[PDB]
Amino acid sequence: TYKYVNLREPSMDMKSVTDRAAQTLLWTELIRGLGMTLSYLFREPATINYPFEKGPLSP
Amino acid sequence: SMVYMNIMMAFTVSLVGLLMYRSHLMSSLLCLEGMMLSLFVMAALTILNSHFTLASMMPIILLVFAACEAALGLSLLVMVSNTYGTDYVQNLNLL
Amino acid sequence: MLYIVFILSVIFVMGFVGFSSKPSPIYGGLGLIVSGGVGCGIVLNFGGSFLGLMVFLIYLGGMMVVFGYTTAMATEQYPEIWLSNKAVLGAFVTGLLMEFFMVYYVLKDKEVEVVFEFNGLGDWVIYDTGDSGFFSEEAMGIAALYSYGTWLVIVTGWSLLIGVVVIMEIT
Amino acid sequence: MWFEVLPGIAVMGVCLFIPGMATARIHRFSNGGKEKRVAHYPYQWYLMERDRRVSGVNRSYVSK
Amino acid sequence: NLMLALLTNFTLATLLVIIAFWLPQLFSMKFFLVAITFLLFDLEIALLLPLPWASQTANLNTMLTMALFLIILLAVSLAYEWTQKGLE
Amino acid sequence: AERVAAFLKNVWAKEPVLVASFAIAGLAVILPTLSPYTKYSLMINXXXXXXXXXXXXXXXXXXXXXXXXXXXXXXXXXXX
Amino acid sequence: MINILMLIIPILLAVAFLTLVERKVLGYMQLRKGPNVVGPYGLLQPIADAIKLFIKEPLRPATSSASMFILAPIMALGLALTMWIPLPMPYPLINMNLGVLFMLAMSSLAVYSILWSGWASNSKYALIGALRAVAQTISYEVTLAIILLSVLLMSGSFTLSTLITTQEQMWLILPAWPLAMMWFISTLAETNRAPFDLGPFALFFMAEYANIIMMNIFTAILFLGTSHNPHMPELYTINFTIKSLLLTMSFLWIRASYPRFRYDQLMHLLWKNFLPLTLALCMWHVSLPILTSGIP
Amino acid sequence: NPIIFIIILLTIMLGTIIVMISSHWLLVWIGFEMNMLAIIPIMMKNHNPRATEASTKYFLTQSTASMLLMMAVIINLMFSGQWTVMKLFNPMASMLMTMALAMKLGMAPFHFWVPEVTQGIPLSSGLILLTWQKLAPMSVLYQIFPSINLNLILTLSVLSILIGGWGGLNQTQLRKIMAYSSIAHMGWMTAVLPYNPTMTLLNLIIYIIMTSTMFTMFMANSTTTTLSLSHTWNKTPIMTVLILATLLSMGGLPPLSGFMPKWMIIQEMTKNNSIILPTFMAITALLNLYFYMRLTYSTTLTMFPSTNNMKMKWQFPLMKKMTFLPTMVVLSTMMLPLTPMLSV
Repeated sequence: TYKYVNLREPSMDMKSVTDRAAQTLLWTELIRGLGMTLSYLFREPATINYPFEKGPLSP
Repeated sequence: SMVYMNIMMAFTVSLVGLLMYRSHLMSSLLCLEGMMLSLFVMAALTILNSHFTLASMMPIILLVFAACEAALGLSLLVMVSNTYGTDYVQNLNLL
Repeated sequence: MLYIVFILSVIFVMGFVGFSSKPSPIYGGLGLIVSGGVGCGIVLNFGGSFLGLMVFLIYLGGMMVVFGYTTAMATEQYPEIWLSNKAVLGAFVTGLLMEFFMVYYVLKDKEVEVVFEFNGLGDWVIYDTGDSGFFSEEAMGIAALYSYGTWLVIVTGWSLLIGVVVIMEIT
Repeated sequence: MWFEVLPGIAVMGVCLFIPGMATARIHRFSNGGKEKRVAHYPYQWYLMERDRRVSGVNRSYVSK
Repeated sequence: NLMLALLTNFTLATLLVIIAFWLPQLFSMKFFLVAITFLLFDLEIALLLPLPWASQTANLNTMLTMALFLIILLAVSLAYEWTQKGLE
Repeated sequence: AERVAAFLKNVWAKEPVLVASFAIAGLAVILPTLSPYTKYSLMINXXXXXXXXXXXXXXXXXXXXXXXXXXXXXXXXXXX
Repeated sequence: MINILMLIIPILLAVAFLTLVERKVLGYMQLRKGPNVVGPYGLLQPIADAIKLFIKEPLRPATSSASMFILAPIMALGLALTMWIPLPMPYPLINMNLGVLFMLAMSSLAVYSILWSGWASNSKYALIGALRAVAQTISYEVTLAIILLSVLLMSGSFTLSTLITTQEQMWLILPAWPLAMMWFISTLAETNRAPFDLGPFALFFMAEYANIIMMNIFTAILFLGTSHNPHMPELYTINFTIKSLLLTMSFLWIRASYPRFRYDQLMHLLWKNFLPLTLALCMWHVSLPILTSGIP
Repeated sequence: NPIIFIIILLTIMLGTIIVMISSHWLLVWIGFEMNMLAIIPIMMKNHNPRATEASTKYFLTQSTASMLLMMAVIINLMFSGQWTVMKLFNPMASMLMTMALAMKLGMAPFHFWVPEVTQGIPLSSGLILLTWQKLAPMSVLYQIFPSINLNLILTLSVLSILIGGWGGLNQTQLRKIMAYSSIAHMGWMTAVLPYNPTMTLLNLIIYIIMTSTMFTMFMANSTTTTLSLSHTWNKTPIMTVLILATLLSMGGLPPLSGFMPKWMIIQEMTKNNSIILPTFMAITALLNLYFYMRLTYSTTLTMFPSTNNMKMKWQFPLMKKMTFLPTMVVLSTMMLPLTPMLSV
């Protein structure tokens, strides 16, 4: 069916090169990766304590 | 005078340590560090008690060169363990 | 209580005995931490804020740490007790008795010496320094400067260029 | 939620709160005026020595 | 006191070891090149250490050319580390 | 250009952090020579005394007065 | 002199009560519940770990070479606790003649703690991995000295008390923008287990987590400050703790969010890439007090 | 070893300049260490099991030696105070100073490393450097020749020609013969230092040129007496005439340049009323000649080293000054009578 995993050179000239260099010079995407866990911290966890609460089952 | 009497005695112990060898080769380079350590105390006190200001930089330069011999001579120690099994003063071929 | 530097000088020699004697590079290596750390106090007591801490940074936290690698790189032989070995205990006991016999002669002031110089007491005269300087004080208070000694900076930089180039060429 | 996390932070707002306050509040009992003098260099060290000489006997830092 | 402050930490550290000890009853030479370069760089750091505490009384124009000079050669030593360092 | 334009975008693409190692360190040598501000900083460094000033005996001297505030010598008052 | 005990006992509690923070804050990152059964919110668990490991847990040494193995935790805990002494705080205990030189010295000697542990085991199997752990700490200490000097050359001498006074209106994060990014990464090398990871074994936990708080505080002196206020010690004590706690969250952020960088490519991030960057900024920080008047 | 090998060789050249132009006692310590870090790589070069043993023996006997010098430098702070390389002042400091210099030049009790280090070099270019390195600590001795006690300097000169005059007799290794030829000539070096400072530096001018010509004649590979034997008949025959001429000048013989230093060494010593010491110098000088005499029998006699393998192609070595300097090494007797004054 074909889907292709390779990007085949995202940077070409001037504008497309600098932003691909900016993420490697400092971080940016690591700070963006930091934000993924940041919002994940605030949302309520699905946890069941066994001696009081019980997990889902079936007939 | 009084403080110098002990570190001069400490210098002679480190001097004999260089001249003494029993099987191991690593002790000599350890004694080279100790010899430069004993010289560092002797140099500092003479400039600190009898003020110089300009000459107080000289033991700092001496501190740098102490490590130069204790690295470039220390690098040769590893080369013995590449040719032979382990470092030994007993293991020598030259006549 | 009376002496400050004189007590530390005895511990300085005490750590140095395991160098004339041969207690293996493991226990012999441990001596430089004991003699070095106490050896800073001998330097620090008369002054020198920068120069006193340079022993901790280079001699203790650089020199012997590289020596920690080489003990594992060459001659490890699994660390052994330094008491069971022949002549090692004999060199250790004779090493301390050369200095500890002089310690007994410190009492009643004057002590016998191989050198021509006399020791006497020197407790208050041990420092032998007045106040003198106040603002930007001490000769070791401004210990190092790039000015005046311009030639020394070039050769030190040159010698440290040699070390990196040479050691890479040997291996 | 945060109501579980915050007691873990509040206990750190007590244990780490100690070294800051214990070093500061001790100057009331030890010194007269809640202050400890810094040595730095012999200029400030000599001023500490002459203050004890200027009718203080045992005290190092004392007013008048 | 500095001597009283240092010894209190070590004596309490030794006591924690005895608690666990007394109470209960029933190869590769490529690492070496990294270690050596640590020592040789730190000595250049040792020469470059005085900078914030030294530059107060001395002339700036005489120092500026000499202060940068040590850092330049510290980069030249790293430039020799680019011409085949190894697999490390 | 054969080296100016060609060896610029390739350096930004392959090993991009090496651009900063030459540009920042390079300008650190150029700036203290050309910019007219370095001369001011040298004057204040020499004007601030480390030790007590020495007194000279007065025998036909110009621009030297008493310790009180008067128009004598240099005395730095550069920028407030 | 009673204040020394008021800087060991609450500090040992801070390393103990980290066990709550190190898996509850880390827990909500991973959507799991941390401590809950033991205490009201798990406050009884940190002290319960001490009773488990110290008293009842026995020893089984590999060889026990006379002095070693029972000397390495003394060097581990001793050097970690002595680092608290030169700290400026609102007021420091026995202020040194030069501050940061004592800070870099006791951290460089803290390399021995992982060195003597490698010599404790008789086997060759452990020492190769032990020397690799030394390489993680020894290499980053080269740059740690450089980035320190660039902050110092901007303003102030080596004394830690002068570093608070220079930050009166604005933080040092803004003038040292790329240098502040370095201290987030370089501190994690000292056995934090976030970019790279390797009875008496329990004592190493009490020493390694102690250095984590130590690097959090030391970053909050070199880069943070906000206000001084000598007349009011109340305002400084509360404001300093919040700033240090926010950096403690970022230390546990890297541990959960990001995988290990490999040992070989740890020497490609540093040395190959970081050392040319740090020295170029060091070259820049030499020129700064000369270009514009900035001398303490 | 590409371009940077010249830079490594340049730091030895620059290292001696630091020793030459100096006023500070710690500056010469830097100057000695400039040589320490720069000779070892050329001592290794190809990396051999014999080269590893030689370089470690070269390091340990010389680094500890310079460390004794630093003690005498620090005694110059305890006593006399000033950091100047003019006088040694203290007799206590001179005892550790002269012995540190003896570890590099005196040789009489410190020769032990020389025959093993000189043999251990895999290349002919490394042989020149050890004969050139001896120039560096001679500059130190020329500065502090007064105050130092002559009783324990002249013993380092008398005993050195004795051990040098016996230590080459049981040696067939060509590098080893030249190693003991150093110690034999070093006795003449540590004899003019108490008696008139001039001509001591001219002794170096004669020696260094004579030794540099010697090893450059061994650019056609030879390591033993039997390997230098096959040179007259199989290899170039006219080349061995220059080897003969240089070896004859190495010993004390009048129509050659090598006798011209031996002139003033005795001449200045006899002026200081000493006759019993220069007599002992002349008799021990005969023992030096014997090594060169046996080595000239590889050039004069037949000795039968023909071999099956023969060379037809022309030899092209380095030869920096292997044509201009042997002419000065063969004949300079009439050329240099008043030249003693020109050097110093």
